[PDB]
Amino acid sequence: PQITLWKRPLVTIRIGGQLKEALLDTGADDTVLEEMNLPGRWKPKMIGGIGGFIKVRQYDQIPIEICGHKAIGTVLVGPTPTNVIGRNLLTQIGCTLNF
Amino acid sequence: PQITLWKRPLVTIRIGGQLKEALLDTGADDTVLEEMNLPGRWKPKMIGGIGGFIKVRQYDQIPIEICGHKAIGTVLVGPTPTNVIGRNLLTQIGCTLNF
Ligand SMILES: CC(C)CN(C[C@@H](O)[C@H](Cc1ccccc1)NC(=O)O[C@H]1CO[C@H]2OCC[C@H]21)S(=O)(=O)c1ccc(N)cc1
Repeated sequence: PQITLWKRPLVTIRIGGQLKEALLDTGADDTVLEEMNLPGRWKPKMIGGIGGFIKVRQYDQIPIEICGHKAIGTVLVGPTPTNVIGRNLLTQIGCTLNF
Repeated sequence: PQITLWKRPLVTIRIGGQLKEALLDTGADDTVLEEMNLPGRWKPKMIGGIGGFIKVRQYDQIPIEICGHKAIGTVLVGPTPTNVIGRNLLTQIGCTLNF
């Protein structure tokens, strides 16, 4: 799709059979989801955003379907204000910025 | 142009007499720039992201040039780790997401 920016670029994602809304976030290097359960091993990690640093759980090789497009990659889970899809997965789905 | 997301979408902006590098950030509602002593009135605001909130000064109707494109609108100034061009100005320069 082509998505304009007069509204937040929120899209439905499917992850682990669950449907969630997430924000396409070109200013995020990483994909960060709000607290949820995911299977398998994870590693503790820390990440910084505008307001400082948080702890997250880093899960590798997770499938997410983003607006029907398939990705498999790293997903960080922790106290983000909102689910964000970052460039690690935006690149997988062929997302670009155009003007 | 088209900007892929293999690396951060950093572009050149001008505000005035200051040229700075800023992210084209679809996850940012409003543009937030690092500390600068702009002329005119402003209002205090607090904005939130990963890690919590920061305090910023909201300046309105500021002309910025982004990759040679004209924009004018709100600019929040405060101690952000990274300059971001948010949706308020991205729309003005014709920026969409495409996949
Ligand atoms: C978390 C989002 C809903 C909102 N943010 C925009 C977001 O693009 C920031 C923009 C950003 C970028 C760098 C540093 C601070 C903030 N990125 C970010 O937090 O990314 C984190 C996840 O991947 C990592 O890569 C970058 C930092 C990590 S935000 O910076 O907090 C923000 C909030 C309000 C406005 N008006 C402007 C910006």
